[PDB]
Amino acid sequence: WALEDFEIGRPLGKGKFGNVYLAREKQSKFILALKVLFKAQLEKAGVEHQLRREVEIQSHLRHPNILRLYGYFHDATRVYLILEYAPRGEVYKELQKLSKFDEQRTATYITELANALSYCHSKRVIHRDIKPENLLLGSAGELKIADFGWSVHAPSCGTLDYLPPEMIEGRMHDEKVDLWSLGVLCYEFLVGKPPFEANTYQETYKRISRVEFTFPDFVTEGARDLISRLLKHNPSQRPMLREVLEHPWITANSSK
Ligand SMILES: O=C(O)c1ccc(Nc2ncc3c(n2)-c2ccc(Cl)cc2C(c2c(F)cccc2F)=NC3)cc1
Repeated sequence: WALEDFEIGRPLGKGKFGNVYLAREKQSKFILALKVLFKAQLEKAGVEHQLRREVEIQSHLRHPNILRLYGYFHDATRVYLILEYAPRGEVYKELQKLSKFDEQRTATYITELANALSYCHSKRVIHRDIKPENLLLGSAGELKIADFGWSVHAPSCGTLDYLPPEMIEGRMHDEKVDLWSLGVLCYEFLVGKPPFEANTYQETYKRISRVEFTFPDFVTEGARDLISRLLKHNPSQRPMLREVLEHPWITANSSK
């Protein structure tokens, strides 16, 4: 695999630590997304074990709702990451443009996530980094999990918003950590922003540690219940996916 097997299209993103361009595999005209990385910024951060370890995990996962990593290859000074391309764009931007999502749209995204996660929780992998900007949209408008920068094996410093008390209180945690994010996320899908939002890192900790959230009046009781069930402080109180997938509100509003 050489960078000359591909035809770079329009840029879709920037980082940290390279760029993501549209691209067409020359011989098969196969459309995809290609992530670039400079070995320079790589060792300058030393996170090379992660890249190898993250690419490691993602490369061995199969799900309609999990963005696929076909392959990769490095050259003179670059690292190349051959990724599945998501036509409809990023869920984050969408939320930005619409402000929030009606119950039907929210309820379905959750159902798709629940499966993708139910799946990960059986391959013994925990995402832990579920957040809008980690979600993209398939051409059919369906949800796709994109990043694995953290996702680890278990039972086992950035944005504190989607992390549960255990993660934050440096405590011992497991697969139920993702069920807390699903709650937070659900809330954001419906409210327009996270439950434990704060102008300061410090005070978010407090809001999250003490599980302090309230709903806007417009939030329906069907939702409030689910979210509340999902945002239980004690990881054991956190329901299990099946139950989530089979919650009244979920069923009464989902497409799947
Ligand atoms: O603006 C539009 O109209 C638009 C934007 C994007 C798409 N599609 C798309 N499909 C697949 C990927 C990406 N984007 C993508 C794009 C940019 C960047 Cl900075 C990262 C990635 C990723 C990614 C990743 F590796 C880690 C974490 C998150 C990721 F999102 N990986 C594949 C369609 C339309």
